[PDB]
This record gives sequence, structure tokens and C-alpha cells, in this order.
Amino acid sequence: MNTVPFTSAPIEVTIGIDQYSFNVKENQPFHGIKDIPIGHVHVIHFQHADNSSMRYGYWFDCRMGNFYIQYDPKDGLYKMMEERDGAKFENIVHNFKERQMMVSYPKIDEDDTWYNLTEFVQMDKIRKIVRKDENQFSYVDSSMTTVQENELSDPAHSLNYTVINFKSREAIRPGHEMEDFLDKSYYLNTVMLQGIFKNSSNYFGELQFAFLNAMFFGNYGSSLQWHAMIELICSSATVPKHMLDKLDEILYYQIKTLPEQYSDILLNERVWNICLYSSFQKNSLHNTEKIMENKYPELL
Amino acid sequence: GAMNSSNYAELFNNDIKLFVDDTNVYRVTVHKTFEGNVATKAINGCIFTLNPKTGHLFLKIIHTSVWAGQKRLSQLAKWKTAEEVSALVRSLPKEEQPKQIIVTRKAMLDPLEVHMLDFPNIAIRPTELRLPFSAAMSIDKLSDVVMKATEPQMVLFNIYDDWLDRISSYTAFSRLTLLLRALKTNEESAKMILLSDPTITIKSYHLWPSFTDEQWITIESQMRDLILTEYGRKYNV
Repeated sequence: MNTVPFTSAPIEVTIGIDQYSFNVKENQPFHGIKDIPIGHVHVIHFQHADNSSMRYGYWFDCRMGNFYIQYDPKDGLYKMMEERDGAKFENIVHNFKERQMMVSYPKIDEDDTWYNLTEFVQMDKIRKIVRKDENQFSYVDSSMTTVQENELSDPAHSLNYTVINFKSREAIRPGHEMEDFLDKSYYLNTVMLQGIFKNSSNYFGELQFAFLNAMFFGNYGSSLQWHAMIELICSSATVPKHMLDKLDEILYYQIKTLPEQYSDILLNERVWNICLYSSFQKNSLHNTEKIMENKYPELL
Repeated sequence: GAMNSSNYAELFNNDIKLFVDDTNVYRVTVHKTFEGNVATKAINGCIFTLNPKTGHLFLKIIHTSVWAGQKRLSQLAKWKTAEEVSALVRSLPKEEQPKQIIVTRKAMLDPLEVHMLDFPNIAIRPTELRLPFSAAMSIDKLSDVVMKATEPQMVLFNIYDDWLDRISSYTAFSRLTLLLRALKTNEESAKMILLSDPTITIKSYHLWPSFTDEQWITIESQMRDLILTEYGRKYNV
């Protein structure tokens, strides 16, 4: 169990850790988050009380280093930093725990939600989507645009998700125009799985990371990417059976976790109705279809 | 974006463009089987691809053999249309290729877009105009060449005959669409109008009769009369 200490909390802020969240008052004696489960990536995220715009945060894995948060009054945000002196870090954390100035990561034992949302998500892949190679952790916020959005403007601050485009030469083989447009199996299995991602685990990891950035930061390009990756699978007649069963589980937990009040913006009516009722895979997503119909029947 | 009454003179500027109409590509007769079920029999069809500025018509005849052993033919017909239009463009010299292709039905947009990915600079556009190109098979010489075809074939026409020697392309297109709208609303009456006087003939190299300017005004008036009557009939007004 690892710890992310805070130097201080100089501005009033709602702090998220994974799917949990806590309100911290201005200059409240808050010094961080303890008992963070080892073995998973995590995200710590922020919404200032005075600017409910710009949700922002940091993806990290405590196995990769000792990380802490410190407010920067010049740039006006809570920044993640790495402490390279392990003795200084242990000593700081031990004092803060002894003074009981940390919140405990509040996981219920039965609860597998976070594992189920991050099963295929790896820090090393996050860091290739979010390029800032001098840090071990990755910053994301509500406004960052994706590489594909930039093609339709600052490249250093972009989300380099894999570009998917159903009306593209990459997606359509000369002479198989109609076949490849109506059945995307070629594009899924040869171009994306075999060619770009190498395996379905990496595909699922990027899909899961895109969803989580959409949910936690309202990142619109991430929502586009999540739906595109779902639609590519649902629109393929030929999908490995284990991939479909895993996709059903992935989406089920994403739909289960989504705020009820955010379904209007975070769910694309067309994609979901196509995927669940029109597509090749309309009969392959039993758990997802059941929770969608009981939780968001209006959308459908 | 979409083509409508507001940007109508764009059709007659000097950027090459084509209309593509697919309404006569997949044609069938519906009939009863011996067992009393219903079946279709396909008949020859055609793609109607028209340069509205010049009158040049690229009539690709669609022989029924292209449907043999195929499923979902109304869907295939859209992709076959797009394949053939794309092949036509590729066959034209670069300076003859269109800058825009306007499809008369929105369901042709994605098929044509996908087939034309190699041509990112050719704009594929829908239209809000209700153009009467489906009536092209009411033009006797076009109907005749489609029904006689024993194999796939492209036949080139000028759908304006020699009109551009005397009128502008805006006016020629207006006359064409008036003639076709008439043929579409009441083919028999429209065809009576055009041929009643046996001293006006169709030249061997033309599609329509050799009317003088004055006779075209009369003809055009008779076509507008036809269309309005039918409209009162249709709608009891």
C-alpha cells in the first residue's frame, strides 16, 4: 500500500482518486492519500472550487517512483512531482501518517470496480499517448485535444490516441470498398490488432484509458476515441470470441460506473443503438445490453 | 455542402461537375410464381451521369448479369454505381475530371466517398433539389439502348442536342428539367405534346425534336400546363 503526500492545500478543491472524491477546504490541514492499492494505475484529479472548469489530473503507478502533490501559486494548479530521495520521502510520509493528516484510499474489499475499469491499462502505454518523457506520471485535462482532432493545434499537449477513420485508405482496401466499409473485420484484425496494437490487450487498454479520460475530465476527444473503438469492433463480422466476451465485461463496468447525470453528453446515441441493435455483434453483448436497457432506456 | 435553390447558378460556372443519378440502376418487374408467391425479375438499368454545363451524358448501361448470384441488390446497386462513376473519372484525362460530383440521392454519398478516396480534391455533394432524372428512361432513344444491351456498355450522348448553339446552359438545363418533370408526372401526355405535329422530327443524331425557338416556347408552355393540372389532380386543389 503506497502513499501520495501533499505539501499543503492552499486552495479549496475537490480531489478525486480513481472513482472516489473528497472536498478539501482552503488551507485545510490535508497532507495526502494513503493505502493506495499497488498493482494498478491510478489517477488523482482536481476541480477547484472557484473554477469548475478545467478538471485536470495525473495518471501514475506507485511502483514507478515516489510521487507527491504540491500547489504552484504561479501556474495556479496542484502539480505532481517525483521525490528521488527515498529516505526524505519515507520520513515525510511517516510524519504525516503519525499526525493522521491523510485520507485513506477507501476501497471496499468485495469491490473490483477499479480493477475492472483498468484491467488492460498500463502506464507505459499511457506515456506514449501522453508524451512528456521527463516525468513518470501523465497529466491530462478537460481541454486537451487529440492528434486526430488536430488534423481536422499544439502537438506537445495532445492526446496521441491511435487514429481510427472508417472512410480512409487505411480502412478500405482498393477493390474491397463495399466489403470493407460494411464489414470492418479487415481493418480491426489486420490493420489495427495485428498491425498497430499487436494484441487485443493493448487495444482494450487504450479503449479503457479513453473512457476514463472522458469520464473523469469530460475530455471530448477521448469520448470520440472510446466510441470509435467500440464501433470498430461492433461493425466487424469476424471478431475472436474471447475479445467479444471481454468487451462485454469492459463496457458493462464502464456503463455501471458512469454518473447517471452525465449520460446525455458521454454516450453517443447512434453508436450505442447501432452496436446493440443493428451491428454484427448485436447479440454478443448481453451484459452491456442489459445494463444499458435498465439504466439508460431513454437513449435507446 | 448541399446544393439548393440558393446556389443554383454554380451548376453553370466553369468548374467541371457531374450529377449522378442512380434511380434506374437496379430495375425489376414484380410478378407471381406458379406457387403464388412473389418474385422479381431484373431488367437492364443505367447510371445517369450528366455534365449540366455541356450536356454531356455518360450513360453506363447496367446489364442484368451484374446481379447474378448477388444478395441485397438495392444496397449493391449503390456501390456498383459508385464503382462505375469512380472508373469513369479515372478514365478521363486529369483536365476533364470533375471538381465536384453531385448525387441526386443522399444514400449515394458514402458509397461514392469511399470509392473516390483516391481523389481527395473531388467534392462529393448532395442536393436539396428534387431533380427528375428518374424520367430519363422515358426518352425513347435512351430507353432503347438500355433495353437492347446484351453486355455492360457506356454510351455517350449530349442531352441538350444542339440547344447550346442558341441558348445558355442555364436555359438548357431549365428546359431539360421541365421536359423530364413532365414525362415523370404524365408520360403519355408529355409524349403526345412532343410528337403531335409530324412535320417536326428528331434528327438521327438527336434525342428531342427539331423545334424552332418559337415552337419551343409553345412546347414549354404546354409542359407547364400539364404539370400544374396533374398537381391539382394529385392534391384536389
